[PDB]
Amino acid sequence: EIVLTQSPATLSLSPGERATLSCRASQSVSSYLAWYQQKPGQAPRLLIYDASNRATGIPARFSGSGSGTDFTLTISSLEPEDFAVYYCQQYEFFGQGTKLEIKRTVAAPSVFIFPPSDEQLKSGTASVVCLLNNFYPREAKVQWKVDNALQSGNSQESVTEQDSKDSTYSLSSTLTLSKADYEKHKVYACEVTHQGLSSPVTKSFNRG
Amino acid sequence: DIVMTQSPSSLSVSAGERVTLSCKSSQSLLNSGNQKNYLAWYQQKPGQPPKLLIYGASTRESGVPDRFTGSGSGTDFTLTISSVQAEDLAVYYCQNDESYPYTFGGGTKLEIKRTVAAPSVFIFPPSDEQLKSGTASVVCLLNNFYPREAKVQWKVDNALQSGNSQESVTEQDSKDSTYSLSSTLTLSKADYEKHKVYACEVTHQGLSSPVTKSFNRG
Amino acid sequence: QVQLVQSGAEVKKPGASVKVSCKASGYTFTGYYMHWVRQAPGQGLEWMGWINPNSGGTNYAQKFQGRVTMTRDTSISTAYMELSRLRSDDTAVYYCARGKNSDYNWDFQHWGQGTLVTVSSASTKGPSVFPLAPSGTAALGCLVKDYFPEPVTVSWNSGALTSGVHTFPAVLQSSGLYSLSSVVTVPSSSLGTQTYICNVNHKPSNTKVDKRVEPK
Amino acid sequence: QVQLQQPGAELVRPGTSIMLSCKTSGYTFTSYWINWVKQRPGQGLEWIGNIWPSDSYTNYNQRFKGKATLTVDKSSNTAFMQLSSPTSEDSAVYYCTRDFGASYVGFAYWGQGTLVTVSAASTKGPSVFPLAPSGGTAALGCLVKDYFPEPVTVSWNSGALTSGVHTFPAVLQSSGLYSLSSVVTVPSSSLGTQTYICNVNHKPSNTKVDKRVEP
Ligand SMILES: [N+]
Ligand SMILES: [N+]
Ligand SMILES: [N+]
Ligand SMILES: [N+]
Ligand SMILES: [N+]
Ligand SMILES: [N+]
Ligand code: NA
Repeated sequence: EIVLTQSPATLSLSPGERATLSCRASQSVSSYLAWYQQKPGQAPRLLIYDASNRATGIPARFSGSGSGTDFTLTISSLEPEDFAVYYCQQYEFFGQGTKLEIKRTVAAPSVFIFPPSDEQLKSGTASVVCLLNNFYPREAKVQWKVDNALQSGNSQESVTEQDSKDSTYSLSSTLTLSKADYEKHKVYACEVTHQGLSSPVTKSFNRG
Repeated sequence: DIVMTQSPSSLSVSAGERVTLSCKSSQSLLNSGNQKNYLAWYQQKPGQPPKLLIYGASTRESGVPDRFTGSGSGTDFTLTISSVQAEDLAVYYCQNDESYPYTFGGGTKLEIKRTVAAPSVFIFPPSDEQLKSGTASVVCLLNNFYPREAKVQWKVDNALQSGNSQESVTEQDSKDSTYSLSSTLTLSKADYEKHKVYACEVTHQGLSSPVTKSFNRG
Repeated sequence: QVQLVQSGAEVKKPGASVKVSCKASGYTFTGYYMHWVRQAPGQGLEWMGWINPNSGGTNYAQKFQGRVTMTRDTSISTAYMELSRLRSDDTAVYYCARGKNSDYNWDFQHWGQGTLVTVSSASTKGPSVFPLAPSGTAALGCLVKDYFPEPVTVSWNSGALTSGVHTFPAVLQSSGLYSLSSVVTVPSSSLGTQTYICNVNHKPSNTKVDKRVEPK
Repeated sequence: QVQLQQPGAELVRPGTSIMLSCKTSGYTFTSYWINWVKQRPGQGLEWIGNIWPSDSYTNYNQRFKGKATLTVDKSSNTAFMQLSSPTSEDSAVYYCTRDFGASYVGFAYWGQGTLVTVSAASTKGPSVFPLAPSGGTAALGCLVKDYFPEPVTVSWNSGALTSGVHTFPAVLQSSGLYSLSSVVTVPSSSLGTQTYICNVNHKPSNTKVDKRVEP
């Protein structure tokens, strides 16, 4: 089996800049390597074939080179529609893929917390939402603490795709408890850590 | 869950007749994408694992005779046997193969009706090798008879026995469709040697009057 | 131009079978092989096998050997992908793909739109809508919890409100049912004079909910 | 050709798990689903679960409350089953069967089944006694008395005699031990000439007996 390793996992660049993506194979391949572009919800699109030949209707800014075990894809000057995921393929094997992301100045998250609704508590369940709003970069750590007890397993978070105006992100984190166990405690906190924050931020509420 | 239903559970039929087994399903076993009824019929003969007879609700497995045919769709399925044979004796099972958990129907036992056949009765005294151990087993054999209903009674010196004999019956034979029964009277060596006459009285529809086999010893 | 039209999204239960079609047009169906590729959610592309529309001969990846069956009906330029004994692993979008030409037979120049096959034993259920009460600008939202299948749409005041909204993608809970939340930031002065309503619609179960979100 | 070999029987004590095996041959072990099916003697069929040997992916019937676990050994092409905290409820035949095929329907190949007895009673080999005959046609047989657990297999003259044989189902005696009889009808004219031998094998006690039945 041939393994195709792409690097980096996420490439953050600004429009107009030059992007260079790499794909390495486990064994020598000569030049039987293809590249593909895929946007969310859409089917792949062939960009390069034979490692360096542009496919049908591909702009000149796309190009690839390499042989044997080292291959590269290069966009000479990125443009808005170029930000997407890129895969390399060799015979029956595909690469893990590289996500091309828009870079921008650091943006700190606006942190808000929502206690359970009353209607939900009547039914024996309690959900607590913690919103990180319009921040950048993507990476963020969210930890729940009930009466200073670090929680685990009972939360799940969801992140939005990059906003098409401020290139920002938004993340939700929902902590799900039973009404019983939610009443056994009082202080429900949401500790956030992000590069745009000099110190970690913790938002909380009482009356559990 | 999908529950598979087979009713009735038993059918008595003569060889050469036409038999129809029914199988109902809670939810449709038809897969619209490929239009296969994910249903299977199985034939399990005595002492054997289930054998795949029909698959896809209508397709026969390799080697299955031409007299077996399946039909139906969705929730109602049927297995038909035109001209039943003695070898067809078995229990037939329905199987939902559409989605987990795979479930089976209750199954339908197929009995073979046959002309009456009187049993051939035999008796066996206890061996001396057994007696030296301290127990005596008297055996009575009914060989190749039909129907299955048969009354056997032990008499020791003319005294009827109750609650010391155990019967076992064979599943009807695949060729002649007869039964075979064995009755075993277990006694203590001491009690066995206290009496002389041991008899086995058999009453069966094929006998104008009861037959009896006996012996004198012990 | 070449067209590869695939069948529609399927939802199957574990242990079932799915069959995806791929109708070709714009070229000679028997002149080129047809490949099948799938893509689990959040995952990359995974090659499954190919078929020879002339011979009917196939070749599958070891991973799917004994699990998949590929066939073609040349009369209708259609290729088929059948995957049996479905697992939760088999939730993915399934594409059909064709090479550029005989010289570059593995450079998939043509992809079908894809067929999403979802493997789940959950019953079709509607969502429970719960408010997220707000407490210069103020953030409020709705919690859309426990619904199946996946497509849920959320509006605010029937499309009248669209700025500042953030309807997050859905998350699959341990119960096999989905949940998400839709929030929006508004001026605090609006909380005292303006009303906000979540407009949830779960077409499968035909559930259409309208919930008011008022300050606590 | 395809083949699924299961042990004849297994005796399991309450408080110890059942441990079944299924040695496979005749096809690519890692290309077919294997299923386990349960059948109490005289009752119906119940689907336990299945396993994809290539990566051991398992699906289970929920009626077994998670008591069952399926595994394989790809080096030996063997599929295993295990059942924890067993009770008398679990005494039954457990079949090992393979799927017909990807595009097919049902279970094509079955093992002969392992008869599991969940019990704290100990193993005991049988005592084979003769049922001597006493022209026309004569009857004779053997008495396989007092053994545990089930089953026992019986053959005559090492398989050379099969016409007219009847081996009756085993009965549970009041002693807690099983007992059966195997019988065959023969031409009385052959009694003096031919020699007849019972072949009794009780694998759980590693007992194999041969007894020459004589007048
Ligand atoms: N290639
Ligand atoms: N794309
Ligand atoms: N090819
Ligand atoms: N069970
Ligand atoms: N395993
Ligand atoms: N097969
Ligand atoms: Na107000």
